[PDB]
Amino acid sequence: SLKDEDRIFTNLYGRHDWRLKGALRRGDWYKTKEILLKGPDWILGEMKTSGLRGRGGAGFPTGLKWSFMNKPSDGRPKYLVVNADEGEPGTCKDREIMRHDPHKLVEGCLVGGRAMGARAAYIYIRGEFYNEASNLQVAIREAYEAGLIGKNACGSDYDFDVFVVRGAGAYICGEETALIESIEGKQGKPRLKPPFPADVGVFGCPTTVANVETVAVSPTICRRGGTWFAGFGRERNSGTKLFNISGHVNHPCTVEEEMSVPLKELIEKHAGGVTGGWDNLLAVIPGGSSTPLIPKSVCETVLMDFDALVQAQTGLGTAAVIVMDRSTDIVKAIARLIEFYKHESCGQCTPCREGVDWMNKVMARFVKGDARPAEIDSLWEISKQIEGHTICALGDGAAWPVQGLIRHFRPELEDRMQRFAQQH
Amino acid sequence: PTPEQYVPYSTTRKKIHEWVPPSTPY
Amino acid sequence: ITHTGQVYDEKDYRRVRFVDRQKLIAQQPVNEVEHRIIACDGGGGALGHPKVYINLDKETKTGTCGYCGLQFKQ
Amino acid sequence: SGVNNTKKWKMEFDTRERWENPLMGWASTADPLSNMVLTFSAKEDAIAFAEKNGWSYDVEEKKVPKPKSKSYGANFSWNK
Amino acid sequence: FVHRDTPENNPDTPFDFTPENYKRIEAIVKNYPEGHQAAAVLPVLDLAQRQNGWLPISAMNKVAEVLQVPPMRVYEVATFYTMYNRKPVGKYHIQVCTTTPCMLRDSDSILETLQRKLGIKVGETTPDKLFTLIEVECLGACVNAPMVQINDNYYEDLTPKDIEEIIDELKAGKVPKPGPRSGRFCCEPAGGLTSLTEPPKGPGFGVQAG
Amino acid sequence: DYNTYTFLDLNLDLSKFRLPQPSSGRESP
Amino acid sequence: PSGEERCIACKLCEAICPAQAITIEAEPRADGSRRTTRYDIDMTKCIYCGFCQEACPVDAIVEGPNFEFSTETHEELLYNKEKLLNNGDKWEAEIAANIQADYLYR
Amino acid sequence: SNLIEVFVDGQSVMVEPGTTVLQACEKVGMQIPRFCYHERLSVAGNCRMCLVEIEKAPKVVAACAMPVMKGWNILTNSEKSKKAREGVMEFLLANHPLDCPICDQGGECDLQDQSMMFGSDRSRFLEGKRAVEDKNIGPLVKTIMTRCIQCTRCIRFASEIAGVDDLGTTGRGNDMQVGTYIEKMFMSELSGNVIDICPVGALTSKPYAFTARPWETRKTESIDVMDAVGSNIVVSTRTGEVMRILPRMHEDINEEWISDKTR
Amino acid sequence: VRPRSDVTHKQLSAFGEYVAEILPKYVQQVQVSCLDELEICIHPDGVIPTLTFLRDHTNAQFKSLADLTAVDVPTRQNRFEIVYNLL
Ligand SMILES: Cc1cc2nc3c(=O)[nH]c(=O)nc-3n(C[C@H](O)[C@H](O)[C@H](O)COP(=O)(O)O)c2cc1C
Ligand code: SF4
Ligand code: SF4
Ligand code: SF4
Ligand code: SF4
Ligand code: SF4
Ligand code: FES
Ligand code: FES
Repeated sequence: SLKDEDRIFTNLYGRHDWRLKGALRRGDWYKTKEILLKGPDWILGEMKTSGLRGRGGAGFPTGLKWSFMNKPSDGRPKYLVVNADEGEPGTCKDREIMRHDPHKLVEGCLVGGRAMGARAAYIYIRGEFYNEASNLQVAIREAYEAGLIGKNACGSDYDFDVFVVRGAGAYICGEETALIESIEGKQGKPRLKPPFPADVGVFGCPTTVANVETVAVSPTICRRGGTWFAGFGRERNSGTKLFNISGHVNHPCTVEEEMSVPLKELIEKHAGGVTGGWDNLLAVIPGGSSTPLIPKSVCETVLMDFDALVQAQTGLGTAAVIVMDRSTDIVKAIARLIEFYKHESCGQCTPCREGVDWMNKVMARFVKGDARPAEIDSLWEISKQIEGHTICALGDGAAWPVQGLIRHFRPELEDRMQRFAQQH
Repeated sequence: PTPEQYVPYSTTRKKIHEWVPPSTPY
Repeated sequence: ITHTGQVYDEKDYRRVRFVDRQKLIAQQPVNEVEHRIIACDGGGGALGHPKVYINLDKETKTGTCGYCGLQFKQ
Repeated sequence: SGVNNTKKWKMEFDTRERWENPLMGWASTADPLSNMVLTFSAKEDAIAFAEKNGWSYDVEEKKVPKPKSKSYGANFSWNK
Repeated sequence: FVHRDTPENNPDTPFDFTPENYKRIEAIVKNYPEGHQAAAVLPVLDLAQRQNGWLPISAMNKVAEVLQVPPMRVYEVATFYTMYNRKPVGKYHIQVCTTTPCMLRDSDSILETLQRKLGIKVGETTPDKLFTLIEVECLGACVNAPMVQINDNYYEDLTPKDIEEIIDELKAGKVPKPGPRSGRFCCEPAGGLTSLTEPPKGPGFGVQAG
Repeated sequence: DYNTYTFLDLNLDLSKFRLPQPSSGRESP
Repeated sequence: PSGEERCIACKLCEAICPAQAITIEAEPRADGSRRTTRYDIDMTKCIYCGFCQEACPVDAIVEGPNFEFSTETHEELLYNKEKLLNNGDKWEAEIAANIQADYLYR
Repeated sequence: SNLIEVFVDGQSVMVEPGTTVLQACEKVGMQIPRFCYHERLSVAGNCRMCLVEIEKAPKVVAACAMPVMKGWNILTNSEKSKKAREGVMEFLLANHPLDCPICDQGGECDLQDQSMMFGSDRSRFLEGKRAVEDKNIGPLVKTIMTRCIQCTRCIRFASEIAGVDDLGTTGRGNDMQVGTYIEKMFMSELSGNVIDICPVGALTSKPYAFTARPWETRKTESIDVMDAVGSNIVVSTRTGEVMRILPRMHEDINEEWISDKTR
Repeated sequence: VRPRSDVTHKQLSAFGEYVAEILPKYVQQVQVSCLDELEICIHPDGVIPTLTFLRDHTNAQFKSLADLTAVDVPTRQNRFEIVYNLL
């Protein structure tokens, strides 16, 4: 599977100094100058060969993504935006990187810029995490002191000035076009994609956005080479990823295990075991709230890699595993996720604004069982109207859990329908 | 279940109002 | 005289007509409610007005369904 | 914002007296050709109708919205 | 989402960044790109919130003034984000995560415990003005599900008893242990861990050649 | 282990290590 | 029932009148509500189609049961809002019963 | 040169670079249904009622927004782009208060017609509706804003055509209400245009509140005499008294806008 | 959806060509509408000839005149559109 010798993030769960001294001891900032000296090209070949997929909600080939803003500058400073907003529910994945191994992030940002000529990078850590940022800020201060970051980084002529931006409790801020607008200081509402972020981004200057995990692994991969990373996985879903297990399991934890490992093994080797026995598994949410939940019979068969999941009709996403024993009212579980999205969508687009509120009202009635059985496929149809028509992906995300509940748990919802009709 | 003729008329008002000449002579 | 006070006048050339021939919600209590928003079928559903939902959200103003003129006291 | 009523040419006769009616206050008109608006597909055909029917005509050229350049990316420009 | 003049909250309410605060304000301005100050409205609005939790209409007006932006521009930012409070809040503003990860593991019970001790319903503030309870959504840190963020404290993995205990420390005395209250080391598996046992590999270990 | 003004003050300190930022070149967007 | 006349001057009863019989002009009553200053059904113009009964959203204008309203003078047949409202008050009890019987059908 | 050749259903209307999907449809001759897009107002994409289906493409595109590319075929009357309108109109109408016989933009509604032409025959929103709180934007515009389809045209005009920059969106979710956060009247010339530009009858004219209904109004095209710009205007007369004066477009003089004084 | 019987659409189309070939001289346009109706259009001079062929032809006997009408398209140079419907 994965050996400690072969691990990208090697300071998880603390136990070690998050400061530069400890980070250096661990082996961070190694020949960083040489890396930059290798030249932006060399870094993207590394990432490309690495097959590092985006560790964010949606995995886009890192190499290509970074490559786009590798086109010649048109007189506007290129920029780096690192989304440190851990918005996805069930995902404490990133919080760990910054809190425990921040300096890795710092170097990653530097390596990141060299890859795309960003004078500076801005890290949008969610405002909720006030404590988390301070630590990161401290580490950054130290790196400037070391000369690691700032003018002539590591002596290399490259000049990089990293920043930390306060989030303000919005899941949508996380979106790529909306992170920018929050950075820009306007309301956090995703812009459209046709002018892509590379071409126009933060402050209308070439900009690129990466999940903090994606920025963090790039230096280790650069130093340790693309092949190493490439070997651990299969085809595209190739790489080491932090997988989180939260809910109805013996030991919730963020493992860090290698990718494409059997769902069972992940929750078996680590995570203790499904609380109450593997057979007490009403369903598994593989990528977090946005991805559709998969019921037990499908799960062990399938494993956690993006290709395998899309075959399964679900998304690897943030790889946040939320598990539901046979002791849970799923109709109400998914219902609160729709409540999670009505309290959160920006309302900029018509399909998400009214559609997500419409499903919330129907879902609440479904939990009570007040609604008739015919309404259940009605919500199917409302779901796909929202799925393909939304300006951003959150409407994409709201539709999928609804679709999953109807797809695998249609008989249970009908019974809740039946239960209320009987008592009158 | 166990003189009075309705005279028709317009119920709207004056609409266009003309300018009253000033009663102050000049 | 009438609703919009039609007053064919002492000098009009139309008041001639009547010669020898002749020519509530404010009183309605404010419907107190518990919910922020309330409906107003007009009373009787199909036999009322197209149902509208009024926002009695500010005690400052008693919502008035544009159809019944009924004031609702939050 | 629909433009389906700005397609065909129409020729309309000049407006005339609309005095109030004393008994009921209804509008009253003495001009027969008032409500008549004939619709003609092209300017040339409408001009022909006026000439053979002997009515005077004063044609107004169609004015169509000028092409306007729009692009979502352009307003995102902090510069301007 | 509408503001109405009230003696307690009006432009009349006095607000001005402390000499120390104003200093902070500029620090924010240069962090952002030159010629760009508008981008700092949020960070600044946050320091107005740091100054005073209420952040009344007067405070937003000043923010727009200091940041020379359309005032509405600040009003829109304050309304969109839940982090900013446009109403006075209690001293603690206990925020309970009640979304799927936390729902699982009974966050509601924790809510009940909190409500009981505070003798107040969710979304209501104690007359003591030290406590204000709100049912917030995913606050991150799910591996530790039972959770209640208190002014960033982010206590984690809490059992109902711990919650009341925490309130006790806050109710009369110093703050409780910032962070989780369980045997698990951070987000290590509850009883110990089964990963990263090997000592950290040496700098340059298995470094790809050149 | 941090007071409310820990971050901003830290950021003020970070200024000793930052180049003069660039500008779009206008008085106000 | 409260006493507020049902018509809210949407004026589509005027729009669908085949004979051009109904003439409606309106202005906001001081209450701020919307009411018709003048509502004139010319019964001699009217061909009693019953579409107005159909069209009204609040169902303010109804085809009342009485058929015996023959009048000595032509002017009496022209009806303003006050005659129709008075006609409405006189026959409201039967009109309500009639609408009660036929609304399920409509 | 600079003539992208794109097929609007096969018409190969060659357009200049940067032509938006919608613009190509206009040139070929069609008119993609649309709520948030005004020609002289910035593209916002809020409604997404204009979703069309470029051929051989997985998702439908935003007409007002996608710059048309080379080789595209903007299938407009496809089986998909109609489910992309039959399902949006489902949403705009769901939270809408049905007071169409109050809404004096009765026949002047770009939302009933588009519903009657690009919408569905019936509703499935068995749930409850929302309501917002009517406020005062001034003595000319009556904002019965429970009507608002959050199309952000006003916030644009009030910032782009007129420099008021006051109207703004407040909040998120289904209670985003586009009204001044504090009650400050929208006092500016060019103010009344908001009426004409809001396709919904949420905010309409207060003097011309309920005096008429548009089918009746006989429309005579004339010239503004209040100011020397000589703005073109249409005087809407019913039974012989003027009921409203609203702008008519003159590219050079008043391009769809008229002053607060002359209306 | 109306119960269209393609059987008709074809047979009437076929007659439309038949007539078009039989009287090349006066028939300008012939079309069977989607409403399953044929509307031969003839030059005004063909009024006598086209009718007579339809009244007295074994393969097309159109004995009675249902109606003679004239729509008026003012735009059209030839204002009136005399329409003769035959059974
Ligand atoms: C509603 C919404 C919320 C999102 N939240 C996050 C987030 O909290 N963190 C994140 O990295 N990406 C988030 N994303 C995805 C980003 O927009 C972007 O696609 C991703 O961060 C790209 O990172 P990668 O290229 O490293 O995969 C979100 C997307 C949507 C639609
Ligand atoms: S979907 Fe439409 S509404 Fe929901 S967030 Fe993305 S943009 Fe805002
Ligand atoms: S009568 Fe019914 S329809 Fe005619 S106006 Fe009054 S309300 Fe509208
Ligand atoms: S019945 Fe009602 S609609 Fe029919 S004509 Fe008389 S008035 Fe017009
Ligand atoms: S806007 Fe006024 S008219 Fe158009 S639909 Fe909504 S209510 Fe009916
Ligand atoms: S008010 Fe009219 S214009 Fe302004 S947003 Fe609501 S709908 Fe669009
Ligand atoms: S849902 Fe409460 S923190 Fe993950
Ligand atoms: S018009 Fe295309 S998005 Fe509103």
